[PDB]
Amino acid sequence: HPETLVKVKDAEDQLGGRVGYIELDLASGKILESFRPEERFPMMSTFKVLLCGAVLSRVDAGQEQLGRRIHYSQNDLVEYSPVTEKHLTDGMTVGELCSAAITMSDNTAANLLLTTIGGPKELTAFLHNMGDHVTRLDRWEPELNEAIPNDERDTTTPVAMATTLRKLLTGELLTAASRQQLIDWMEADKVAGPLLRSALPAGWFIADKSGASERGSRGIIAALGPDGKPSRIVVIYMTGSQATMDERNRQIAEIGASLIKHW
Ligand SMILES: *[B]([O])([O])[C]([C]C1=[C]C(C([O])=O)=[C][C]=[C]1)[N]C(=O)[C]([N])C1=[C][C]=[C][C]=[C]1
Ligand SMILES: [Ca+2]
Repeated sequence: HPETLVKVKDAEDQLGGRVGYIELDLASGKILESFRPEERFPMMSTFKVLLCGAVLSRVDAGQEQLGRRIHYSQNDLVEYSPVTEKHLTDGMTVGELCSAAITMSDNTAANLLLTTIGGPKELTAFLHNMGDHVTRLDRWEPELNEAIPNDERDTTTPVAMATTLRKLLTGELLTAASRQQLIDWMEADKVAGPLLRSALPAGWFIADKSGASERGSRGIIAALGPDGKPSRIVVIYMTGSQATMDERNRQIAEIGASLIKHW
């Protein structure tokens, strides 16, 4: 419950590796505070929000339909696919795949969606085309979690991710309906309980997306605020440590407690 930047630096002291952090005012885009804002970190599963941003952009362009049903085989399944592995017969709609990728971190869902847009290179092009010249996706799930330092593959920076997330959620890039659908999926996140959500007071809004590598790395991106409306964006990444998952979770939770206390 220290001052937030103090807590972030403390988390890095305890974990080893690097911790990156930024808080943006949602309305203005103003940077409120940051630590290692321009350094690269692996996105891990946080990329799944950007992926669904690209899918929605295609919907807005009349090139995709959220209701379109996709079928796949057992051979398409990769690890960490809790939703898709249950629909080998009936398949899933594009919208259902985005819900699964975002709310359950479903990897096969993400890969199927990557296929719809033309792969990691096209996600990167989508990002470049909306003004993010930093964030890059190079690999599919699960290889994108490899997190080699000093590998620039599959990385973002706290400020690039925060800025891009803000544009996807509030900008004129997506239609109002699509911006709302994206934040709705994030609001319905099911797997980030131990992170920022654990520090969230009653009545607050949060829409988020977490990510993990087996070893060394963790992250979360979020739009949150009091009184049922988001008012800030928070991005936290960690990488390059030997910290346990429990330790990584705890530090993010404590960073969350600090940023709430000192809101
Ligand atoms: B993702 O981080 O690219 C993916 C799926 C995953 C997400 C989350 C989360 O908090 O959203 C937690 C765990 C896994 N990561 C992986 O596929 C990675 N190989 C992995 C798998 C299991 C546990 C840790 C990392
Ligand atoms: Ca340090």
